[PDB]
Amino acid sequence: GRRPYIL
Amino acid sequence: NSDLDVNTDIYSKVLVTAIYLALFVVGTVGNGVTLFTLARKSRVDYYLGSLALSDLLILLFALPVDVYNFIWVHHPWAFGDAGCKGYYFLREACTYATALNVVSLSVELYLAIRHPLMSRSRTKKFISAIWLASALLAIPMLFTVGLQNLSGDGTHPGGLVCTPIVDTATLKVVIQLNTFMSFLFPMLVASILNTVIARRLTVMVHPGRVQALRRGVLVLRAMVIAFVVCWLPYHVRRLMFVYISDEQWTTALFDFYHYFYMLSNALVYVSAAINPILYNLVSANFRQVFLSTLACL
Repeated sequence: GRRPYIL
Repeated sequence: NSDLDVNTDIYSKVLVTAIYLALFVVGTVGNGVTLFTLARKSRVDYYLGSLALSDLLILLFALPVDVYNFIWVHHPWAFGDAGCKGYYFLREACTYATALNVVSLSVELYLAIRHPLMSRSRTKKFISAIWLASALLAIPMLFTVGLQNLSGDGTHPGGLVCTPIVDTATLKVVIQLNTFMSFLFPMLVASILNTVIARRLTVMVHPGRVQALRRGVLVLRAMVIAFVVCWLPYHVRRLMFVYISDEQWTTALFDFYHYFYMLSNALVYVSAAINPILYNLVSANFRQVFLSTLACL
């Protein structure tokens, strides 16, 4: 549904 | 852009923040005083100083940016493209330098325990070489991360986030590069070396050098196990970030990814703060001069 953008 | 929001509870934010600040003061004071006395003081002192610098860079220039723009405010990123890239570059260069310093210390100790060169000039040259190589291996991050407007229309300034700007494949390549080169391989070598160093110490020990040697062995092994334990959840997360398919990602995995982020980074700072305290726990005169330097403050 949604994916993280912070690495 | 409510799609960029996260639901990490406030108490977790405050807790993790407090931990980050504790590790901040402990690490900065510890490594700062460490560099102070080490400069005021011997072959291993250059490696230890290199480690202290490596930790101080993260504690001073990575910790505030992290506690601000990663756990407290997730969007928008307020440091620009240069800050975005320079941040990750600094982190990578630091972890590489730390790993190489550990392995190098393992080699130095093994040679100092198997036959009981490397002049001051040559040693400093080698440290400079380590730093340069570390900086070189950190280059891909300058081409990996960047700024992207992840808002609905890509126009809202609040959706300006610091995210990897390269595809999944390349991200896999660079993350694998970091994981293999800065963790698995070097800590494997250092673990083998430490393993041999231990038994070599036991066979050598059967006047005052052997005690300092034992001290060095325990300290080194402690640094290795600390490096492995602390940097383990860190590299798992980065692999978790990329290898999981976009369809498999749920809200649970999202929030959990953020809490795992908090934990992993907390341990990362725990390492940088744990470097100097191990030098004090051996009850050497380093602790005496540590209290001596800490007093005049």
